[PDB]
Parts: sequence; C-alpha cells; structure tokens
Amino acid sequence: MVDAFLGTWKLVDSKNFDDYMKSLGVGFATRQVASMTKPTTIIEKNGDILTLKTHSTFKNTEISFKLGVEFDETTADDRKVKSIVTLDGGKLVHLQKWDGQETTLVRELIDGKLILTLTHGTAVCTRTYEKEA
Ligand SMILES: CCCCCCCCCCCCCCCCC(=O)O
Repeated sequence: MVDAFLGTWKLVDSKNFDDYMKSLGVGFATRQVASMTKPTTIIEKNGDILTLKTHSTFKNTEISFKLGVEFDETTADDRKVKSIVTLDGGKLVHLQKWDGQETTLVRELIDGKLILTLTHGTAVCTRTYEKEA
C-alpha cells in the first residue's frame, strides 16, 4: 500500500537539518558537509520487502525492511538503532530507538512531492524531495 512513494527522488529543499543533526550529536564538520549535500533517495518494493537507498557525494545508506517488522539499522551518523516502518494516515513512519532515545522519519506525499519530516528532541526538520522520471 506503499506505491506512490516508490521511485527515485532528489532533495530540493531543506529546513532545520542542522538543528536535527546537532540534536543527534553530529559533529560540526559533518553537519557542515551535510548542509551542502543533496541526496538521492530510491524506494523500491519486492513483495512485502521495501528497500530504501540514500545516495550522495558524502554518505550512502541502504536499508531493507518489511512494514511492521522491527529491524536493526546502522544510520548514516553511525547510530545502532532498533527500527520499524509502518503506514499511518497514508504516511510512511520510520521510528528509530536506541539508548532510550527516539527519532521519527515521516514521509508524506503533498502535491506530488515527498516531504520528509525528521524529529528528535525538540528539533523538527522538513526536507522536500522531487521525483525523477
Ligand atoms: C546518506 C546521506 C544523508 C545526508 C548527508 C549526511 C547526513 C549525516 C546525519 C544523518 C542523520 C540521519 C539520517 C538523515 C537522512 C536525511 C535524508 O534522507 O534526507
């Protein structure tokens, strides 16, 4: 039920990503490069399994998961977390847990754009991705 999220997407706007990274304890030099990086996110499905690739000139990541089933993840900033992804209100909600901390990565489609909202602590970052053909 994930289907309009599938495809290749490019970052075209970012708000408050430095705040989000700093909340996670990312160091200034990494935040600095990250603030100038425009990733490509690729979301594909094969049956019940989603694979989400994030590619850039700085960091790359890839995760595979089934909706609603917890998976181990090692994030771009090297946190080892317990993750689960679901659909909630038509939004793809990714919850990460570690050390009693939590962060959510929420994706929603608004006027054909994918809006990624990243929340940790009080920090709320909004990143906008546009679909590639
Ligand atoms: C893999 C490319 C991610 C962007 C540059 C590196 C950022 C480091 C801080 C990582 C924080 C947790 C992941 C954020 C993902 C942001 C996104 O998918 O747009």
